[PDB]
Amino acid sequence: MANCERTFIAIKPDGVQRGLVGEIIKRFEQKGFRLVGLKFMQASEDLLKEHYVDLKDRPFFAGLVKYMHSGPVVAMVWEGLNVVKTGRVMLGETNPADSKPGTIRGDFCIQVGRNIIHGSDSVESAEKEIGLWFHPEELVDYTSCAQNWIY
Amino acid sequence: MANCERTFIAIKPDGVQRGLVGEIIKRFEQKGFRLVGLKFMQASEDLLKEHYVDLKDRPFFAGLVKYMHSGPVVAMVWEGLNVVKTGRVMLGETNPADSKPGTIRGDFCIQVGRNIIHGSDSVESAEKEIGLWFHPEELVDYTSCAQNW
Amino acid sequence: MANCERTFIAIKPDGVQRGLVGEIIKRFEQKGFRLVGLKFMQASEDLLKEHYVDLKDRPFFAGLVKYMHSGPVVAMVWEGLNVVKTGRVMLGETNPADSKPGTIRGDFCIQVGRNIIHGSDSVESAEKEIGLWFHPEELVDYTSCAQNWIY
Amino acid sequence: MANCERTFIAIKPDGVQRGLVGEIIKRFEQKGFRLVGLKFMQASEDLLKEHYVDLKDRPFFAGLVKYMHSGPVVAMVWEGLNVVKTGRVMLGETNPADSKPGTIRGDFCIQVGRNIIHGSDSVESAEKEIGLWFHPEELVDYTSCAQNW
Amino acid sequence: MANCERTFIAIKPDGVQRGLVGEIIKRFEQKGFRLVGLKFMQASEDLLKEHYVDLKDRPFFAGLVKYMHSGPVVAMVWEGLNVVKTGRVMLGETNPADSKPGTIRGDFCIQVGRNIIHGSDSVESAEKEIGLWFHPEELVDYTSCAQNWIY
Amino acid sequence: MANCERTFIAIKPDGVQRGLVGEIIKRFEQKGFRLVGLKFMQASEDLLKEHYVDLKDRPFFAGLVKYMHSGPVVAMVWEGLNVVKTGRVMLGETNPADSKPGTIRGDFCIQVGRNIIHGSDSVESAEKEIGLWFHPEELVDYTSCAQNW
Repeated sequence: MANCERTFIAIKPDGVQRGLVGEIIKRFEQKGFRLVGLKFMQASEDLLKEHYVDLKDRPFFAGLVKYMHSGPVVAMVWEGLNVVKTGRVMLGETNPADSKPGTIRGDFCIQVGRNIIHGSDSVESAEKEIGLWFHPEELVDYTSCAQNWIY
Repeated sequence: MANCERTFIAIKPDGVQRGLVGEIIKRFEQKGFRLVGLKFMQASEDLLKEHYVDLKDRPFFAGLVKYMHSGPVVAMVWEGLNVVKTGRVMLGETNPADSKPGTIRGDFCIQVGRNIIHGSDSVESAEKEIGLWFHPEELVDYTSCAQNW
Repeated sequence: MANCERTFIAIKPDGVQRGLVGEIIKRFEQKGFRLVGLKFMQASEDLLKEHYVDLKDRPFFAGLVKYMHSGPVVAMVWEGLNVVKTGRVMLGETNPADSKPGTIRGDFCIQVGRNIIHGSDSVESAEKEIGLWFHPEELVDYTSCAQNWIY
Repeated sequence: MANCERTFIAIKPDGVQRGLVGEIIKRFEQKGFRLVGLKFMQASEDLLKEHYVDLKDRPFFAGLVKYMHSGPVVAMVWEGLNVVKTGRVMLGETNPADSKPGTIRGDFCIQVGRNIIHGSDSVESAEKEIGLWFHPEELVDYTSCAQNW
Repeated sequence: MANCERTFIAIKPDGVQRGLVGEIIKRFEQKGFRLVGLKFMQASEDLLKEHYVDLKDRPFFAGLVKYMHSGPVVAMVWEGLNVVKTGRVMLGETNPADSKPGTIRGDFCIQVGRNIIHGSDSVESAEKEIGLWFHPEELVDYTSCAQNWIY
Repeated sequence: MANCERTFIAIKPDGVQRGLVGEIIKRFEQKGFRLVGLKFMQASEDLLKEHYVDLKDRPFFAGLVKYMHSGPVVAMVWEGLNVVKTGRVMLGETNPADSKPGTIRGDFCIQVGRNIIHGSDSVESAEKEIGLWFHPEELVDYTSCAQNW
């Protein structure tokens, strides 16, 4: 079903450092989304280079990979109706001056470069990102959506 | 240092089910403890059996394994000074009738059998539980404590 | 006065089931609105049929009445300046994909059909709905607005 | 079953006045207890008198009725296992100087006389209070406990 | 730096009376702004007259000064990137019917005249207002921004 | 009246640092206590020395002054009935291992030395601390208690 849609959400090293892991997870929880993947990791540069490949050229890339490599990240896969579209809305617009109070970036980050959180911008982008961060065994299902989430 | 003590907290299937994961995590972060391991898994019978092996002959064993296997759980290693003893106080005492408001069990569970959460009861149980539930490459430490451990 | 305006808010069976009654009431409370009616009820089909009469024809009607009949609802009357207009804003837009973080539907529901909450869309609609759900004795006043709330 | 025990909680006029209704409700929901009765009323003298009838000869009787009548209150029946005993712990002990942070009185009231909230002290007081404050058609049960009661 | 920008925020007597001081401060805190001034005061009429000088003529002025004089105010100076622009956003639009859920006025005030909170609308206006409410000694710095905040 | 008792709470540099000021304030407001003094300052050595003068010969004196001076703190006078005794309960006992979840230390500090917060331990310490940290024109009272004090 469409209610088997999945999105990738990462909490970057400053989100963790500022003790926001509980608060962020809790927001998805009370929305009514289902957790299907959760993992705490030190991301390899390889992974980060691949993740940020579309920007492998721009000047900021090096320091950006460095930031993400610099601390633990929380990797998450959340499941539910329009979870990609709604998920971006819950995060707020990427720019931390356009982010409205009540969204995550809205209530919580100021710095545009070294922010708190990432979200998939499309269903395609999510599948790509879930592939990259998660092995298929680390995705637990029990929502009988696993048999529908094929592409 | 003594500030490198680690303890293991599990959120049992009901806790995940009831949507209490973030809340539970929030309490530990805001107390000041360091997250050094966090995963979402379906516990295997082989793991659950090894984990509860001191109870393997009690009559409720099979059903307790069946409970813990029945849904995904969240496993966690937290770090800090007296994090084991302190973590036991934050959950509240094992029996959710003796549990006090302000603790996790106090605020959140009613049933004694299927309850919300588990925490290590000793540094030794912690070492054992931790190694049982996490491969050592799964741990993430940056706190310059990893060496001490 | 205009500050004797009243609106009807219902928490539907899933709002109750998901343990959101405290959180929803508390939002009106801290806004500075006054509670003048609160009641926990199993709605009769008659009541629900009358409530949803404008849609007594559309296909979804039957299952919609069924949902509302299927569990306890919390009925509320809140009082205060522009409480109808502001009340809809606090709920968010009815569609759970347009609902912004920080509103009730925003933070809390995903499913468009079986949602969490209802609010009056007009002062007329409120009077109609308050009539329907509440007996005049179940409206407690102590805000000296009872003598002004005549239409 | 024992999981069909009901208890009565009232939020006295100050509690409503101070905007604490939702918060108070939130604590019971999140503990896991079932709401099976909830109304907003002006308590009558005739009801308040019958309710506090064990105190009808103490010197403060009249004024205590006058307090409870002076503003609308929120009445509630909650359901669950040990909900009476457990509900007493969540409010904190009757005297708001012995009350502990994390309990409702602890977090919210200062004055001993006019305080925030009332809870039943026994299954018997609960049955009595409940029937006194609610007609039985006012209760809403779906939890397949209604029969047990 | 631009990250030494400062804004003035006042909590008016009703914000205090309604016990909202913790909640308001906490919102700036979790945003990631730095407190550089905080003071609890009974404002002189002189101060208030000067503050509200641009409206020293309009009819509402007298009662408006009276309100602000009528109770304790909390005066605050917060520091950080775009703290003036972001600060207004965190407050919500000044009119309490346009204020969106999730902002401070949004979640918390209804009355347009006697509201909860004030925020600077510009960097100029902030400097003016900080001058007026704060002596330079009451501004504590420890963010090494004091040496940059010159105009 | 007895409802005019004042007590002094300081938030030490770590508390401000960790972003806990609002939260801490929220607890006192929501309990019902009146804010009658609130400032954000760098404490001087001369003040900190006078404040901790009963400890001036212990070996940790110098370093404790250095801690309290190392960053800005938030000073507060709160008003109400038993606000000193009650305020001590809300913080939790001085040693953050005996502290209970639901109290401020319980929920928020781990380290015993550098901790989050201070509260007066007696009406007399309160009077002394208050006058030490606040000039009397800095206090704001409207509660018709100012006279009583």
